[PDB]
Amino acid sequence: DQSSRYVNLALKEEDLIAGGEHVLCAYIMKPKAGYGYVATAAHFAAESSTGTNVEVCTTDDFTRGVDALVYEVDEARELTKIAYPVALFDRNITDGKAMIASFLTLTMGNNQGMGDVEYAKMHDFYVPEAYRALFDGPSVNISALWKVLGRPEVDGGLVVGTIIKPKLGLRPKPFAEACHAFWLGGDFIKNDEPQGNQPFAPLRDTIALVADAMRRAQDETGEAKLFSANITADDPFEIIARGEYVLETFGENASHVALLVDGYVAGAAAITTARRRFPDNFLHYHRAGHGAVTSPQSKRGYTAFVHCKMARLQGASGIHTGTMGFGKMEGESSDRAIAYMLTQDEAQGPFYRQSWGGMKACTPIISGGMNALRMPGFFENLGNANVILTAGGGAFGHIDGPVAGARSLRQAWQAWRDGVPVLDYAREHKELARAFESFPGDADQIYPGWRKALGVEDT
Amino acid sequence: SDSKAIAQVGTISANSDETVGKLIAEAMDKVGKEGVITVEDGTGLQDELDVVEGMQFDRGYLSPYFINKPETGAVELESPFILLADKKISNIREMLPVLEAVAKAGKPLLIIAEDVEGEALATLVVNTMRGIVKVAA
Amino acid sequence: MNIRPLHDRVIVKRKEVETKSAGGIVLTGSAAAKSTRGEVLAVGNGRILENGEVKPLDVKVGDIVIFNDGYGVKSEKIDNEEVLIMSESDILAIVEA
Amino acid sequence: MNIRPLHDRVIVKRKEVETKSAGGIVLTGSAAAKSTRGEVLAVGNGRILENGEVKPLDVKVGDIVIFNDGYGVKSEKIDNEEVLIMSESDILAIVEA
Amino acid sequence: MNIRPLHDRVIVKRKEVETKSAGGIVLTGSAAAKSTRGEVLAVGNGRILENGEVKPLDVKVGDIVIFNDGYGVKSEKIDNEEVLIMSESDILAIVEA
Repeated sequence: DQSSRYVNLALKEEDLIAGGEHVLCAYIMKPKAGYGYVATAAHFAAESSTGTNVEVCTTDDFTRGVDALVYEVDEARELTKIAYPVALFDRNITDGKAMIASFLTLTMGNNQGMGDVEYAKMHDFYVPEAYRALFDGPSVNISALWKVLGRPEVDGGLVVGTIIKPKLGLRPKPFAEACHAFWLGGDFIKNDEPQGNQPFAPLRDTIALVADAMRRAQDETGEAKLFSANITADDPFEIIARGEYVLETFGENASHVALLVDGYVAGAAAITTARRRFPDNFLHYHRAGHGAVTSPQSKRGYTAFVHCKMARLQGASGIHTGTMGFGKMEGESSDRAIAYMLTQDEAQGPFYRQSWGGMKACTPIISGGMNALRMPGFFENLGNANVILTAGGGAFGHIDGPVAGARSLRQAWQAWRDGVPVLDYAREHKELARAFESFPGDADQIYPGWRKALGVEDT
Repeated sequence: SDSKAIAQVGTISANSDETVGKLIAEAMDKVGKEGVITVEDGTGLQDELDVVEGMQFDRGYLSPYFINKPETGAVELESPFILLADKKISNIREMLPVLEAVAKAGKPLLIIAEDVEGEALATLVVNTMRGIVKVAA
Repeated sequence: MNIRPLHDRVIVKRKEVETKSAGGIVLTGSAAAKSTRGEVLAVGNGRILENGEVKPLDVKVGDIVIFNDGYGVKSEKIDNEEVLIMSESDILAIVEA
Repeated sequence: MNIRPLHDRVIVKRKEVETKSAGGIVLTGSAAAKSTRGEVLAVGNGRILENGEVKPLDVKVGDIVIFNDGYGVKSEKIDNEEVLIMSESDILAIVEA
Repeated sequence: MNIRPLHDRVIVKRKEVETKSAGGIVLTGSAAAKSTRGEVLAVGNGRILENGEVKPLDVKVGDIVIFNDGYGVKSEKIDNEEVLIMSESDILAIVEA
């Protein structure tokens, strides 16, 4: 609460950014009607730090060091830019890197319990150039997934994954078999957001059965694959139990494990917990209930830009970003722009220009899904592919469904990275021949005349 | 070694209850020297002894439609063949020659397998319901 | 209504699908199988190519044939029946005898 | 059933698979290997292209051949046997003796 | 066995691989190199295109040739030796004399 001292527009963005004095968050914030905007933005900064509610004391009144401050505010453009003391984000004991539970607590969570903020969508932020290397940070990410997959640590591109067909009600071993089938296809999978310990398919049997399915699928394909276990729980120690179990369950492939956290329903405590004991494993942020915040049905909480840019901060090795081809506008929360922001360590956001030395990359995770042929178009717009797919029939309406199409759209990048695009690897890889054959909805126009060079009779 | 002497050491260790002495002396006889005895909480006021003979294990029918004795709520097959698949069953492709051969023999079949997926299970359900082959999985 | 395929087109109907007598015995469930076999319903005037005279296609109405049921094969609703439209090349073989 | 391929088409059946005598001695397990060799069952009347006369195909029934087992080759069920159907261009060479 | 490649096809065997005398002296390790040079074992009857007469292929048995050891060549097992099959267009030149 309070606006006094919390208005500090005299703070220079240069020393805050380049001097690294503060974490700097740009909010598109609108108050409720009749509230003073600058007071609301400053009052929102108090919720974004110390709280300071009714009264603060230390046996002798006052408290004045913890405050995150507004440093640019402008009512008519709905802009609220808040600068956060680096002391707000207390260092995790596992690595000395700041607990992202604080950051969410101070941006899109307990601080959003402020009611006279109608919404405060953060469109961008900055994190101090040096101390950034001591943000929670994704000690595993796409780059380490590349390493366990045997890809080069630079531009190992698309780690292909799916939302298992037909989504809910698929029992653990049919689900594991759908994972096996998919892993006769591609590379990566998650549990669904209800597929925790919920009785239709609990985690332990599913992850045991899914892990077997992964080893079977690996043995039957000669290439490594990955699963994201839904560790999301109401008890952080049950989350740890799910995380430990999946690592112990995959065992010789424990480094293959991903940790699906439905971070919005799980909270950043669950995210921070799933990053803690599991630094050598892929924290998969997922977006249960996100219609309350990121979707256009709401203006509150995160934009998809900061949603995933903070997934970098989270040490969420990846995050459900939305859909890879993003409409209307770019830079402003485009998944394509996010894929830069997460996978290239030098990028411009809609309010801040930032580097990402020392803290490492983050992985965009794609729902809905481009076909295997449109994705080299996204790759050509992204100039890389360093993302994860996690989609259904949009990418996996292949003639082999989730299977061969999921190999195909990995190799679709590899051809793009060779500067040949996907045409060449569809000549090389049968799954991509079947993918041009499966996706004429884009295939016959996004990458020209495959039909004569690719395949034989009727492709 | 005699039943009476064992019933005493039972009674004494039970703190002087003849009922357990008799009960344990009975159990030791019926299960044989290699048999195994266990104890668990009952429900009625009386103690009770359940003896299981042959082989038993804690797995049921994979579908209710296999119930061929709905008055009992149970499955029974007589003179069945037994197929032991150390695998998933996923496709009837896998089953066709076996089911034909069992269909050739006309005897019912029990399937004990790692799992029987919906496609195979549904196909067995149709063929068992329509009486082409008696099958349980 | 009769229909005239306008050269190289052939009109057919598929035989029965998922024949319920696999191996002659087991009443198979659905497996998304589709028969590659059909009956020739209409045949085009011939082949227009090479500026030669329009030579006829070798199949005739009432032929039973094996055809590649690929995406290039279209299908249409006529008299509420389903029918299939294809080139001669899409037919693989004739079911003789 | 006998079948007549409708020009340029050729039909074969595959030889034995995963012959259990690697080096003539060791009984191989499965390695997902498949034989590229088969016996010619029927041959089309000839080649229709270029306005020329329908010249015959060079293989004949009872030939044993090496073929490119690529996506152009389709497969079909006849007499409950499997059979394979291909262009002449998918046959690579003829195996004598 | 003898084999006749069926028009435009040519059969070759590769020359020796990874000659152990780099600069004639240094024994190269395995360096993924494969000889573009092989000896022609059999040559097809000719080329059938364009309705001309079947002119023969320009290579003959016992020619030693540089070939594109690329995606076009295919390979088969015969008399337990390996051999390669390619179009004439795979062969880039005859190293003569």
